[PDB]
Formats: sequence, C-alpha cells, structure tokens
Amino acid sequence: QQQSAFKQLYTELFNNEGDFSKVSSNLKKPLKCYVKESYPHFLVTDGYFFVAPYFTKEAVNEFHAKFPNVNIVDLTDKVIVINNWSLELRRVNSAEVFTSYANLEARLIVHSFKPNLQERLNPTRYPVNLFRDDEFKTTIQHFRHTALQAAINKTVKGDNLVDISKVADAAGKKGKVDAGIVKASASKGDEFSDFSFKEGNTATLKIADIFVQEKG
Amino acid sequence: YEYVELAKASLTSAQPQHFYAVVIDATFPYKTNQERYICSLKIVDPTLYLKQQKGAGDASDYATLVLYAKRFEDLPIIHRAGDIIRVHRATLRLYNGQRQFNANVFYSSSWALFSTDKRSVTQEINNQDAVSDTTPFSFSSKHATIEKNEISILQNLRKWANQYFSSYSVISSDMYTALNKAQAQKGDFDVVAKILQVHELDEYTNELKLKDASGQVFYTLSLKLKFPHVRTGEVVRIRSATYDETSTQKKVLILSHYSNIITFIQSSKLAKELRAKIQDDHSVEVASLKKNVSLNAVVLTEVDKKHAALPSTSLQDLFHHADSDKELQAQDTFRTQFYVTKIEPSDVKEWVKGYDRKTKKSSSLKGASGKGDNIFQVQFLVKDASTQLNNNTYRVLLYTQDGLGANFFNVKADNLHKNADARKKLEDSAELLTKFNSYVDAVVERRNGFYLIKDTKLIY
DNA sequence: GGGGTTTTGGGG
DNA sequence: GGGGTTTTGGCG
DNA sequence: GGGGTTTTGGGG
Ligand SMILES: [Cl-]
Ligand code: NA
Ligand code: NA
Ligand code: NA
Ligand code: NA
Repeated sequence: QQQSAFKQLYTELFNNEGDFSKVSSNLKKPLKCYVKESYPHFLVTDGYFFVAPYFTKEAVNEFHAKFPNVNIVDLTDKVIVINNWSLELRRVNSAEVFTSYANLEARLIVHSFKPNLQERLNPTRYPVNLFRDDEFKTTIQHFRHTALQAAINKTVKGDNLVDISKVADAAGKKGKVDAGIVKASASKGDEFSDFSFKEGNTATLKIADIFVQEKG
Repeated sequence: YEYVELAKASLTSAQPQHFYAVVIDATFPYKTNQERYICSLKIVDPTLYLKQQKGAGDASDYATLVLYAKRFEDLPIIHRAGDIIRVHRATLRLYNGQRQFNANVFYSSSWALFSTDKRSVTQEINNQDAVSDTTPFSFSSKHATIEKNEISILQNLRKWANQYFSSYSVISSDMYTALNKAQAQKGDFDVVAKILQVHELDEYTNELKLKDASGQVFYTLSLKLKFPHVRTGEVVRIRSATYDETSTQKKVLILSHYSNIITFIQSSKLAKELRAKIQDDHSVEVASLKKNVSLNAVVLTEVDKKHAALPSTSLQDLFHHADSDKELQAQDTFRTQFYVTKIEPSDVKEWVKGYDRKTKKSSSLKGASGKGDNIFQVQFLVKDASTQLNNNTYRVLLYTQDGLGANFFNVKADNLHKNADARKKLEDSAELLTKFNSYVDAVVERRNGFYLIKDTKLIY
C-alpha cells in the first residue's frame, strides 16, 4: 500500500500510458497538501514528496475572488486544498525542469484550490522531489523501455545481421564503430520520441506572472 | 605553530589552538542558509580514541570538529575514514559532555588533509601518485606550509592510525544501525555495509545495492559527482540515512545533501572482516524474475575474473568516440554495461548456424548438418544510460565461430531445430534479456568496426 | 577598505 | 554542532 | 590584533 498519494497517482498515470481517465477513480478525490515553497518555485508536499502544481488562469482568478486577503505567492508554510484537479503527461527538457525525469513530466493541473489558513499539519519526514525517487524513476524508465521496444520491433526488420565474414578473418580488415549504430524509430530528431500516449495540452500560468499580478 | 593532542587541549583558554588528528567520520559539506556552509566530523588521536573499556563495549571515544565557511569550496570533502586532518586556530569547548573543536574557516582558521594510505581516494580514482608523503592532498586557503618538525608528527600519527584501524573496529556497533532494524528508527541513522552492486541508473545517478552484517539488502541513490569512489565489493559507512516508507517494491534508504558515504583505509579491521563475511546475494534478483514487471535491476551476466579489474566504457564512448579518442583508439578489449532492446535473428531457432571455415560463410540448419560446424550468430540491439535519450540502438555481436563468447548462454551451440532442450533454454534466456530492468555486464573485443562479446556468461 | 571580532583605535 | 541549499533545484 | 592588501591610517 502506497502511503504517498502523489507517488501513487503519478505512478498510475505512467503505468497507464499517460491516460488520466484510466487511473483509479478512488484517487481523484480532493488533495490536501502542505505548501513547502511558493516562490520562485511553488512546491507542495503530501507528507512524503513535493510536486509543482500548475495553476490555470481561471483557478487563480477564482482564488483571488473568494480570497482577496490572500496572496498565493505568500502561502509558504500554509496548507491548501485542491478540490478540482487533473493529471497529464508532457515532454520537457529535464536538464532545465527539475520536476521531471528523462524528458518526461507528469503535471498536476489545478483547477480549484482553497487555502485552509492557519491549519497546523502533522509532523512528517523531509519532503523529496518525487522525480528523484528510485522507484518512480524506475517506473518512468519502464515506461520508456516499453515505448522504445515497441518502436524498435516495428522499425527494425529483415534480420540484417552483420555478415559473419566481416568479423571472421579480420586480420586485414579495419572498420568504424559507427557501423553498429541503428536507428530506433522514424523519429525526426536525434532524440527518441515515438511514444503512443497523447501529450496533454492545457494553458497554465507561470509562477512569475502570478507574482506580478499580486505585486508588480 | 604548536600542536596539541586532543585530550590535552585547554577547555578554559578559549584561545586558538592547533592539532593533528585522524578523521573517523564526517558529514558532507552542506549549506545552511544564504551565506553559511558547514562540515561536522569525528576525530581521534593517541590520547582520545576509546571509551573507558570495561563496561564500555570497546566503543570508540572521540572529539568533534565543526568547520564553518561562507563557501562550499572552503570545506574538506572526506571520502575515507582513517585519513589525517591538520587544523589551525580552532577554539575548544564542551558541548553536551564532549570536546568540540570549532573553527571558522571564513575568518582565520584553516585545515589540511593528509593521506594515511599511499594515495588519497581521488588519487586512487585517477591512478595518480602523491607528490610526496608530506604533501596535503587538499587544504583551505591558497597556501599550506609544512615545517620540518611536523614530519615526525605526521609520520607517527600515520603509524598510529594503521595500528588503530587494524586493532579496533573504529566505527563501533554503537555508531550505526543494522539494516534489518532500519524501519524501527524514528529519524535518520547510520549504516555500515558492503557495496554488492553499482548500477548506473542515469547520467548523474548510481543505484547502490547494499548488504550489511544483518544480511538485509537495501538500495540507495548515490550521485556520481558527489560519491565517485563507490566500488563493488567495498565496504562503506553511510553517515545519515532514513528508511523510505514509500518504497513497496524494494527496501530503499534515502540520503540527504549532508549525508556522506565513506570508505576505510587499507588497514581497517572492520572493512577487512566485512568484505569477507558479507556475501553476495541474488535472492532479490531471483524473486524479481517471477514478476511481469520488476522495479529491481538484474545484472544477468558476469565477466571472467581476469577482467573484474577492468574499467567500464559507456556505449556513448564505444560507438561515438572510439574512432576519435586517443585513449579509446589504443584499446581493442572493453568492458561495458547495457540492456538488450531486441535480439536478432527473431527466430531463436536461427541463433545457431552452420559455419564453413573455408568460405567464411554461415547458413541455416533448418536443412541440417550440411552447413559445417555449429556456431552462435546472435546480434544484440542494446542501449545504456549514456545513450538513454537519443534515437539510437547499438549492435553488439555474439559470433562464436572463433571461440569468442561460446559459453555465453551456458548452452553449447547445437541445431536448435532438433535439440528441444537447447532451444527451450535459449528461448527462456531471450525473454530474460529483453525484459525491462534486465542488464548485461560484458567484456567485448573490437573487430573490424564491430564489438563481439567474450569472457561473459549468463548467471541465470 | 572591509571581515570577523572585540582590537572598539591602530600595525606592518 | 546528528544537519535542510538551490546562479547548485542530479556535489552543495 | 592580525590577513591580505594597498587602505599604507583608519570604519563599523
Ligand atoms: Cl576495427
Ligand atoms: Na581592523
Ligand atoms: Na576591529
Ligand atoms: Na587593517
Ligand atoms: Na592595511
């Protein structure tokens, strides 16, 4: 039994080809989480790991409407309750986005959240980046392994085996090792991208814009 | 500079004091706020190293050293227990019953590290020789001076350190927790275990497979840059780990930025006994093979003992730099790790072909013996951490006509169209090789631009 | 000059 | 000091 | 006081 709500959610999303509709329904309940940081990075925890929630322009306007005396960028150490949310997979540059792995990211799309101002939460372990977890990184590698294997078994055909003579009697034979490089898929670039999941799309606000909207 | 022994330093002077000591423990240097870095360590010397032994339990006694700095680079990175540190201008005080030496490096204090063994850890990793036996391999500030009179202190403390580590555990049982009791700890704890395996999880992370005296196996992530000295078969002490309650598929230890992984000097009695006592375990691997999806990595092969000391080469270097790198161009034999994405030919029955040593041609045995000597002609399409993101797959051959890799499958070549037993064993090995989380550790020989497997055998 | 530190104004 | 950063958010 | 430095006698 997974104790980390975030880990269980994000894990099922990946184990279900990024199809949020295929993830258990008994997991799509409101999320009460602690706000570890709010700027420059808004990070929330579930008692074990921290993730970066992505707010829609609607979600914030609603917030600012029901809570005029509350600035989001100042919710650090405070608790919030995400009533309406969704999860989707996105392709990113993990070299720049620390909340991702292997150029893949599972995003927590927040549609509506309520700030339970001044609610003290139970003592927990120090929260760690879910995308740095051993099991979760492995879960993601499994995901890519499957997509890679399917592409390779579709792209590679005809058993083009190196002719045995090339490796036999190679006394007077010299070759370049790049002769062993085989393309994994029909991908356009030098990066594998032949995935079957349909990359989710949803406009989200940059934590910086919400900072200006509350303090130019 | 006048050097004082730990137990004799003044607790009332509050004046800057200096000393030479042996490091037995240390956190990694870590940031505390917007302007401060800290490194805490445990030190001992001929006058302070063991608690009143009678009802003490041969527990180690020691002083603590806390170094403060404004920059990460002004603090010592301790990779190994047993080495020596020289401190200048430290203030001593009693902190909860023990002698605490404090030194602000950002002010007037300084430190210097001296290798107890021939080479420092970093020098061993780079196969470098030490300038001399009186040269600090690391130190704070731009200069370090060693006066002629110090040489005796250093030489003697080294001799003492070796006698100490060879006679006592140094890291006594009260300084760590048995892995099989890790889940009973309230917070963090320390570990002393043997590294059974170093699995490259990705470009910046190693996954260590650990096993301690209690027989429990745990995994933990070890950043490559932070801990470049991790080696299979070696015993280390891990300063500060927590039990991961969220890992259900396998036992995992969580490390923090201040956590440290430390090896022992050659003379360590504890390290020697543990290297011999703790034996490799494959129970986790055997169990994982029964699952459709294992979150645990499984190295399916082992290389001949004569290669165990051979360094590994990534697929990136092997296929993308072996024709342009001076060092790679001079070698014909390499060791590497990878996972198999696909195996050709697809029909396992065609893995063994008849070979004619006169025409250098091979053929299908579906027509029987009329093709010559039986050999394996298998082509693995592989990938690894270094090439994980690119759109490539690489060819690794298993062509045994000349004897290279003949015993890879623990199955002598034979007509798979007729020998059901041989066919079935190979079909099972095939499912294992292409299964997620299965990896291969192998030595390869470069021949006419291609890499052929040799001196490597499946162990499952 | 400026740190840390305590010398709290002044050495070399 | 047996600890919790980040222009470093996969040495810190 | 004492570093490293240049301020080369004096701030906070
Ligand atoms: Cl060649
Ligand atoms: Na001054
Ligand atoms: Na002063
Ligand atoms: Na001065
Ligand atoms: Na001056």
